[PDB]
Formats: sequence, structure tokens, C-alpha cells
Amino acid sequence: HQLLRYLLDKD
Amino acid sequence: MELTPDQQTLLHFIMDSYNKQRMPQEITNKILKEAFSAEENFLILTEMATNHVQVLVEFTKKLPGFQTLDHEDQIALLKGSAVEAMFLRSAEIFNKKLPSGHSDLLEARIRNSGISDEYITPMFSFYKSIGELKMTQEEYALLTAIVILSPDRQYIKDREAVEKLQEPLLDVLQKLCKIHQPENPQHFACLLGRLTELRTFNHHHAEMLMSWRVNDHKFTPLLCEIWD
Ligand SMILES: Cc1cccc(C)c1Nc1c(-c2c(F)cccc2F)nc2cccc(C)n12
Repeated sequence: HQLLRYLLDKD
Repeated sequence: MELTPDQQTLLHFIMDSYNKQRMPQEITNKILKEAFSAEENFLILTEMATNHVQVLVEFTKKLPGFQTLDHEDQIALLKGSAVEAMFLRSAEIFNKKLPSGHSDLLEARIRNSGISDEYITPMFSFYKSIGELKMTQEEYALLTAIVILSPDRQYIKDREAVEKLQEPLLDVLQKLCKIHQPENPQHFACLLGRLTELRTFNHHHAEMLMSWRVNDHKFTPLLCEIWD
């Protein structure tokens, strides 16, 4: 989950 | 005969976001310099794969209506569509973005990275099959959006909301086929053939990752744990 969550939620 | 102003707007938004995707020259230049060994060849593929992941997320976030979806559904779509969108973009890189010399060396590297022919043969077969379609940049962008906005991915809580985002894209794609290929009414059908061909890579890719053991140079936890 971790990586895809970071990339989506970052600006 | 003509896209409606609303369809033109949707197409413009998809095209603008797609045209901004780029595989950097820093990655591309490695194809012509690095040692021709399984380890160095695989390191290039690792760099390409991470760029594919970053590009997929940036393209997805900009898709009209994607930001209006339930946050968990946004993640479920990214996870579910990752392999298919990566394979589709890798075909565009190989067939259109790289000069003949770079693509010939990239193929050389792919074939000498220690990956079984069981997974390499279907990949180049797909690259050839999609290459036959002479797909425009509009077709690549719409097909990518359609793959990402697939409502039947595992663990989506509101499928109908995804369907409302995917259906206008399929409508625009079919209209574009009627406009650009009026003598060829089987063109949209040919584009649908690539969607099912992309689906077969979900299992091929999962089997590929499982075939590489923990101590092998190919085991790459950053990418492999996206699916583990
Ligand atoms: C760029 C590339 C080209 C041919 C074969 C491979 C294995 C790659 N790179 C990877 C892909 C991948 C991709 F990025 C695009 C298309 C199809 C893919 F198998 N998936 C993964 C997952 C873990 C590690 C790597 C190196 N990897």
C-alpha cells in the first residue's frame, strides 16, 4: 500500500 | 461526425496530462552506456519501472473526476491498473519514444537481464500487435485512461462512480474512430482487443515476480511489494 499512497497524497 | 464541446474539453484534459508524461534522458542514456550484464541490464529496467510508477500516479491524479472519488477507491484503482498501464506505456516507449538504435539496445538488455523467455516472449508479441494498429497519441492517452478507470478492479467500494468516469472516455474513443477511420468500422474493435491482451499481463507479471527469489539480484522490494 505504502508507496502508491504517498505518491497519490503528495502535492 | 464531430466531438461535442464537452467531449472536446474531456479530450483536451486527458491529452494535456498525457503529453506531460516523459521518460527522462538520464534513464534513456543509460541504455547506450552501462555494462551489458544481467545486473546492469536489470538496473536499467528497475529505473524504467520506477519512472513508469511515478508517471502512472501523476497521469491518474489529473484524470477528470478522479479527485471526486472515495480516497480508498482512488488507491484501489491505482493498485489494480498499475501493471496494465505500465505495460501499455512501455509499448509506447519502445515503439514510438525511443529511436530505432535505443530500442534495439533496450530489447538486447531486456533479453539479457536473466528473465525467463516465458515472460519476455508475450511482451514483445504485445509490442508488435499494438504496433500494427499505428495508434495515434489520442488513442494511447484514451486507452490509458480507460485502463486506469476500470470499474471491475478488486476492492472498489463505489463501482458506479468509476463507471460514470470511464463511460464518457469509451464514447470519445469510439467517436474518434468514426471520425478518423470512417472506412474502417472495425477499428474500435481492434482497440478493445488490446484491453483484453493487457489483462493477460496481470497473471504473467505476478508469476514473473514470484519466480525471482529473495537472494537474486532481480528481487526489488520497492516495486515487488506494490503487489505482495
Ligand atoms: C521496464 C521493464 C521492461 C521489461 C521487463 C521488466 C521486468 C521491466 N521492469 C519491470 C516491470 C515492467 C515495467 F516497468 C513495464 C512493463 C513491463 C514490466 F514487467 N515490472 C517490474 C517489477 C519489478 C522490477 C522490475 C525491473 N520491473
